[PDB]
Amino acid sequence: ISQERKNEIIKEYRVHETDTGSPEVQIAVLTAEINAVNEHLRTHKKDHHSRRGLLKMVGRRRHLLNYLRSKDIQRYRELIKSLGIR
RNA sequence: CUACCCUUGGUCAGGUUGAAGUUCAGGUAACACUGAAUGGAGGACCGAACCGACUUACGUUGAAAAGUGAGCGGAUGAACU
RNA sequence: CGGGUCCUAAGCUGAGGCCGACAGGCGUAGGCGAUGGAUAACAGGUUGAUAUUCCUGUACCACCUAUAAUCGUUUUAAUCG
RNA sequence: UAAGGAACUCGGCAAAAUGACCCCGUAACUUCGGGAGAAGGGGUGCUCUUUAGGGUUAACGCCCAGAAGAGCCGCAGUGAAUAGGCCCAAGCGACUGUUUAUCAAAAACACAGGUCUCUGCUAAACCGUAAGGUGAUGUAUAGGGGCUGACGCCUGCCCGGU
RNA sequence: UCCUAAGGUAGCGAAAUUCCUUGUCGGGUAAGUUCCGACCCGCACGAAAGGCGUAACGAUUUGGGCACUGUCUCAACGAGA
RNA sequence: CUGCAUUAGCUAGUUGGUAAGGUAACGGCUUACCAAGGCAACGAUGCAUAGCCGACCUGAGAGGGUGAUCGGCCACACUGGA
RNA sequence: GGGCGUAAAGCGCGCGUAGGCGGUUUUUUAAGUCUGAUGUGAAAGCCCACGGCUCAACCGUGGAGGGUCAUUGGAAACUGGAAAACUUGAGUGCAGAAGAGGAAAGUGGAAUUCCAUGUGUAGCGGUGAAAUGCGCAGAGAUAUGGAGGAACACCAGUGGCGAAGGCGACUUUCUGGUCUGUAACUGACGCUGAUGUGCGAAAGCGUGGGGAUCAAACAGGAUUAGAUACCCUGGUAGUCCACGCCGUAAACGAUGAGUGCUAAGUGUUAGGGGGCCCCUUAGUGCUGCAGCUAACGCAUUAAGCACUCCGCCUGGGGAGUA
RNA sequence: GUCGAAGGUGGGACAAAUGAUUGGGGUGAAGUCGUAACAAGGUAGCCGUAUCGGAAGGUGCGGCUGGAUCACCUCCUU
RNA sequence: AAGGAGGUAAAAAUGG
Ligand SMILES: [Mg+2]
Ligand SMILES: [Mg+2]
Ligand SMILES: [Mg+2]
Ligand SMILES: [Mg+2]
Ligand SMILES: [Mg+2]
Ligand SMILES: [Mg+2]
Ligand SMILES: [Mg+2]
Ligand SMILES: [Mg+2]
Ligand SMILES: [Mg+2]
Ligand SMILES: [Mg+2]
Ligand SMILES: [Mg+2]
Ligand SMILES: [Mg+2]
Ligand SMILES: [Mg+2]
Ligand SMILES: [Mg+2]
Ligand SMILES: [Mg+2]
Ligand SMILES: [Mg+2]
Ligand SMILES: [Mg+2]
Ligand SMILES: [Mg+2]
Ligand SMILES: [Mg+2]
Ligand SMILES: [Mg+2]
Ligand SMILES: [Mg+2]
Ligand SMILES: [Mg+2]
Ligand SMILES: [Mg+2]
Ligand SMILES: [Mg+2]
Ligand SMILES: [Mg+2]
Ligand SMILES: [Mg+2]
Ligand SMILES: [Mg+2]
Ligand SMILES: [Mg+2]
Ligand SMILES: [Mg+2]
Ligand SMILES: [Mg+2]
Ligand SMILES: [Mg+2]
Ligand SMILES: [Mg+2]
Ligand SMILES: [Mg+2]
Ligand SMILES: [Mg+2]
Ligand SMILES: [Mg+2]
Ligand SMILES: [Mg+2]
Repeated sequence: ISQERKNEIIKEYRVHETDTGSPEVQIAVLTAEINAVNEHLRTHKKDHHSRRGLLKMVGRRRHLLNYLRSKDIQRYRELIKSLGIR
C-alpha cells in the first residue's frame, strides 16, 4: 500500500497518538497489505514468489492476533469485528 | 404397399432415480473443500397406451397368401403416428 | 357447424424468359395448394327416418334503407385511407 | 399328481419357480455414474384401547395419515387377479439405436471418437445433354470422399512393385 | 552364410483363427471331445480390412451353481374343442 | 504393569438423567422414558502374544532376560449353558 | 554412554498446526523440587552376623535392603501457575540503497533454416582418412527481398537477487523480499516444528497451438573380428507457448533451523559514522591461530565452545525389491 | 410366556496351508558372448528422466565434480 | 616468483 494509505490506517487504528507499534495498528496494516496482494494475485495467478510474502504476512498477523487475544479479549473481539477478518 | 425425404399436425397411464447450477452452514489469507437444502438433467430406471417381433405351442386344402395364444424388447426419443 | 365467395406452407403451375435433335426441361413475376392461421349461435323440444340445419326462447356477424342526439364543410381536418 | 428332482435333451426347449408394498441388509469390480431391486432376510388379516400429527373450516364436520399396546380367527392374511427368478464365469460388440415386410436381429449396419485425403468458393463432390440445382443462403473450427469404430495403453519394419 | 523392398516389434495365442487334436498340464464332475486357467512346435494371430485390455449395456454366443418343476424315471386322472 | 499405525477412527445400553425391578452390596446391573452423549494420536478400536507377583539369571552399574521347584493372588476341572 | 562434510546418517525447499523449549526484575502460590515423622512394602529369597548338622552345601535365628508408595509438617533458589514492570529478542514508524526476485503486455539487433529472383560453374559437405547425402533439372558461393521460430554477443565480475528450484536484450504496468541509520512506537508478542499445506531443474503425460535450431527413436555411410555406439549425412517425438498433470535429480556446501561466545591478515558488493586514513553494518571470497578431526581438512560464512527443537543412522548384499 | 447354550441358514471380514504355471533374487567349477567401470579406462564418470539395443550398456535433456588435460585470457592468496 | 578459482580455444584411425 502507499505510505499515505498506511498513514491513514495507522491514524485510524492507533491506540493513542504517536502509536505505530500497537498490535491493532500492525494487524490493520497487515490486513490492508494482504488484501492488496490478494487483488494482485487474482490477476497474476502464477506469481508464487509474491504469494509467499503474502503468506508470511498472514502468519505474522495470526501471531499478533494470538498475542492480542491472550492479553485482552475485548480488544481482540473489537479489532476483528472492526476489520472483518474472522 | 414400401424406403428416404419435405411441409404441417397429433400421441406417450402411473411410478422411480436425482446431473449441472444455486442457497445456507462450516472452512480458508483467499481459493480449493465438506455437509445440508434446493434444483430437475438423461438416446436414464420400472411399467400401461402405442411401436416392435426374441422363444415357443397352435395353425400349414389356415379364422389369416405371414396369423393366433403364452411369454418377449422399446416405451422423452436416432420415439411413434 | 366443415369447405368455397379469406390466408399462406411443402409441393404443383408458370406470362415473358433460359436451355434443349423433336418431344420437351428449367424458371421470374403471378397463381394454385391444408395437414396450420383467420372467422358471427346457444339451450330446450320434436320425427319412422334430419337437426348447433326444423320448431320454441333468447343472441350474435356483415351489409342495406329511413330517421338521427352530435361533429364537418375544400391548405381542409369531420370522415376514408 | 406319490417318491425322485434335469437322471430329459443338441440345449432345462416347454413348464415350474420369482413377482405387490414396507423394513433390515447388500460383494468383486468400476470410466466413481454405477454394479443394485445385487445377494440374503423380516413383516402383511381382523378387533379393541391409548395416542404425535397434516389439509380444509368460527366451530362442528369432512379428508389424509402415523405410533404403541392388548386381543381374535384360519392350513394359509399383497388369503382372488395383476406385478423381477437369482448367482459365478468366458467369447463378441463399448453403449441407446438399425436390418434381410414373408425361414437369419446377430458378433452384421449405425454410432460418438480417431485418422487420411480432396476442396480458396461459379469450392470440391453430386443430379442434369443443357439450362437449372443440391453442396449452402454454408466458406477450411467449413464441405465431400476412404478407412477405423466409446474409453484406456498403444499402433513396430519395408517406398523394390502398384 | 544365401536371399530380400524389408524380414513380424509390443501385445496376444489349440483362439469366432490350431489341421494334427478329445494337444498337454491344472480346475470343475462319480465320470467333462464342451467350459475355465496355464503352456506355446501360431498347419495358417498381430497392431486403425487396427493389437491388447475394458466398468456399464445385450430377447447375443458359451460353461457352471441355487431355486424349481410331468423335461425325465413313468406315467395316471380330471375339464373343455 | 506389552508388541504392532503395513491397525484411525470406536461406541447405540453406548454416555448421562428420571422411575421401577434386582443384588450382601453401589452401579446401565436390567427394563421403560428423555437427551445425544462417551472413548480416542496422553494411541481409542483392531490384531498378535501372555496367567500376575514375591522372586530367579546376568551385569560394576544403569539396564537386559526369565516367571521351574517354594509362598501369595487369579483363572480353569472333556466343551458350552444353568 | 555414540553419531550424521567425505565412513551408514540433514527431508529438494518454504509456509505453518499440535507438541518441546524459551529474555531481565518484583510480589505471591507450593504442582515439580528438597527435608522430618507415622503406616505399610507378608513369609521364604539375596546381602551381613550368629547358632546347629564332624565340615560344607543345607537348616535355623536376628539384622540390613527393596516404593516411581501413602498420610502429615516444614523451605522457596530453579522449573511450573497467578499479579505487576523493562527493552536488550521480535515487529512497527521515520529517512535511505541495490538488485538477471516474480507476473503480464510491447519493442529491437545479430545469427540459423526455408522460399523467390540476378550472377556463376562442377563441385559442395564431411572426416584420422572416407563414404552416405546434396549438385550439371544448375548445387555450393554471392546479392537482394520475403516467411517464421528460438536465444539474448559485449556488459559479465569468489558480482547481484531469491527459501530452494532458479533468474541475464530493452520498454511499460502489477507485485514479493532483503540491507543500512534513527530512536518516537508495542512490550517477549520468540525459536523449532510431527501431522498438514504449497513451491520445486530436466525428462515425461493430456488438450490446443507452434516448429527455426538442435535432436532420443529411426534410416543410410564409415570404423570394427563384430559396432544395435563413439564419428559423418539426414531425421520424428521433444526442444517453444497456454492450461492442467507428474513431484523426482550428485534437488550438493554431499554440511537442518535458531541463538550466543572464541586470535588475526587481505580483497570485493550495498550502505553508514569520524578525520587518502580510521571506525562501523550486512553480505560475498581468499589466507590462517586456538580448538576440532581417522585423516583429508574446517576454522566469526566452524566441521571450535555451548543451549533449544526437528529430520535421519546402526555391517555388505537381498532392496528402495515384495 | 420372557431370557437362553447348542444347532441351522446367509453374505461378508481376517488368517494359514496348498496350486498347473510364472517372476526376479542368492550361491556355485577352469562354461559361452562381449568389455561397461577403475588411468583422460581409450566416448570423463556419476545423478534424475525418456527411449532403444543379445548383454553389459548407447543415445537425448538438465544437473554434479566425487573429472584428467596442452595454449590462452579473468581475477584471489603468500 | 609460486599456488589456488572462472571461462575458453586447436588437435584426435584401431588393438594391445
Ligand atoms: Mg430409456
Ligand atoms: Mg422391422
Ligand atoms: Mg403377442
Ligand atoms: Mg432396457
Ligand atoms: Mg419400460
Ligand atoms: Mg411460355
Ligand atoms: Mg384444416
Ligand atoms: Mg339418425
Ligand atoms: Mg410329482
Ligand atoms: Mg410331492
Ligand atoms: Mg444329461
Ligand atoms: Mg441321455
Ligand atoms: Mg423357457
Ligand atoms: Mg451392440
Ligand atoms: Mg425374415
Ligand atoms: Mg426373426
Ligand atoms: Mg469395423
Ligand atoms: Mg500400420
Ligand atoms: Mg481345451
Ligand atoms: Mg486379423
Ligand atoms: Mg492395417
Ligand atoms: Mg474392431
Ligand atoms: Mg438394443
Ligand atoms: Mg497361554
Ligand atoms: Mg556393561
Ligand atoms: Mg555417505
Ligand atoms: Mg539440505
Ligand atoms: Mg520379606
Ligand atoms: Mg520440460
Ligand atoms: Mg546424429
Ligand atoms: Mg531424493
Ligand atoms: Mg542429500
Ligand atoms: Mg564478511
Ligand atoms: Mg571401457
Ligand atoms: Mg568410458
Ligand atoms: Mg541408438
